[PDB]
Amino acid sequence: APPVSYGVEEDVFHPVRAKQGMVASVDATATQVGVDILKEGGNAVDAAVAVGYALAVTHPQAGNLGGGGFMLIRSKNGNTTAIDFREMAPAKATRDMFLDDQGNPDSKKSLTSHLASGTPGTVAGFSLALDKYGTMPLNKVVQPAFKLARDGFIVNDALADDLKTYGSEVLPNHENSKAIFWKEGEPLKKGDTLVQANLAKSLEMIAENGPDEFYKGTIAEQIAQEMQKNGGLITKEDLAAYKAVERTPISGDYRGYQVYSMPPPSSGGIHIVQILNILENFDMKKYGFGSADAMQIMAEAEKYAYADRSEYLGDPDFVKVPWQALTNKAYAKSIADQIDINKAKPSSEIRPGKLAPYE
Amino acid sequence: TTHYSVVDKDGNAVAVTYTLNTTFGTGIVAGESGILLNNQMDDFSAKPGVPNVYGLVGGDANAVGPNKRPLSSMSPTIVVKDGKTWLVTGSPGGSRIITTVLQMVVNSIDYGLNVAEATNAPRFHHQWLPDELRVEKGFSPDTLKLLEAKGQKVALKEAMGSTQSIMVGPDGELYGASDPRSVDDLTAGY
Repeated sequence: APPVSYGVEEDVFHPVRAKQGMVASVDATATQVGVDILKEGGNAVDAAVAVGYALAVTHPQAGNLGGGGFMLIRSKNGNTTAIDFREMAPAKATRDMFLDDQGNPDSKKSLTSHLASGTPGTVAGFSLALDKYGTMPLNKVVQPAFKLARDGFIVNDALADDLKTYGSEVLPNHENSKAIFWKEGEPLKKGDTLVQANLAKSLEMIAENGPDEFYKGTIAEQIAQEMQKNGGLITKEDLAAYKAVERTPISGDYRGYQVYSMPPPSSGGIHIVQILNILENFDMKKYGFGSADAMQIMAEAEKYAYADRSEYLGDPDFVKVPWQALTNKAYAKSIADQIDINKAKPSSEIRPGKLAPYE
Repeated sequence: TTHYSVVDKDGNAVAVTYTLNTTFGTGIVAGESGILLNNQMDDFSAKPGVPNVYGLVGGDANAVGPNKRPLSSMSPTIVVKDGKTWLVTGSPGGSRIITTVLQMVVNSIDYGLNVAEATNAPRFHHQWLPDELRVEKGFSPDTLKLLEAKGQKVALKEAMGSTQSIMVGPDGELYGASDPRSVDDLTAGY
């Protein structure tokens, strides 16, 4: 591996520089909430949870309380861990629940109906992390988001454009959703103020009673009712049974650098490590960025990885994932030998690899 | 989906990627809670061999099941150099998350690009099925002709991802970069 570059005055693109703390997010307001939290003495986890709650207000597109996700934490002392707060399918979920009368998947049911929802884990995930690795009480990291919800904030270009483009397809089709994000028959426009009184109440109750408010409190009741009255499956039992889970990160070594990422239920970590393992056999530096060869090699490596993804990946609590074989350097080497720098192998000739000799 | 990174004055780091799945999820708010509901169930394999919204496919491993967590591609990642946290990154993009994060790592380690350079560089992607080498605008016409000559099915498409990254110098200096692909994003420190 060649020497690293933190950036110099001659570069075309310059990174933002700071000497103490830093936050990078998709939203200016959320980023500033994170920075204020660090300035107030909170650690990375505290700031991270504050940002997560802030985005649930300022970036309804993806920031959320009703979704799920993953968190990677690495302490100054080197301890690296992963937090799995991915949604859980309802207890009443069935294998063929999304198939029509002809046995064909109905995208409408898995994307726009009340059946498309998994039990939310974001609130549980943030509390598990805050409690064990944070230093601030939940109420303090939630407050910034609470104010944004209660007092409102200005709709910017990103939100206005997303409401118009993606929001128009689902938001106006639900009375409660329309009452919040639509105004005078149209989506909120740039410059308008978005106040979310109901969300502020939910946030206030979570800050006051803790995560139980969401999973066993008034919020859980509101979710279960929304489902029960509209053909959904999430019940109070589902919410009461949800649990965020701390898992061991998936990791590898690439030219002396150690890479840590998410383990199953995520496929990300495994395949990033696998692909890096494949690329390690090539002098990537030599070819350089934007070079036909570098792209050829990476394109091919990727094919083999996604092929395996379709076969061996799933919720580790239900299926055994051959992560050792998939991240095995010998296996990666065998894939690397199949890579022709001058001819691409059709996805038709590529199938999930045989892992037996690496297990 | 959205990703954010954080590094504090003590050197602790956190990378978080979370989502409702599609933009605004189902678009359904849960009663008077003001909370939007995810459509994460689409991440499950609805039927063996049938692709989902992102083109991903599965079988028994990722089949729908009670209390089961649907497979995700989200990849909050942290790279270590000389025993210390060095790169904190991640990105949204469903199936493309893997290759986007991969490129951030390669750009940083192999090409020696600073975090902003790595972030603003063009991206390409291949997920086996469909069988196409997806690319953003930014690659040389000459380079692209070679790839097609090699047999790649180059397809110029929409911008991919939204990396929010932080690189940590061994001396503690922090370097950050927000993806230009997302208007109104920001990386800031103190």
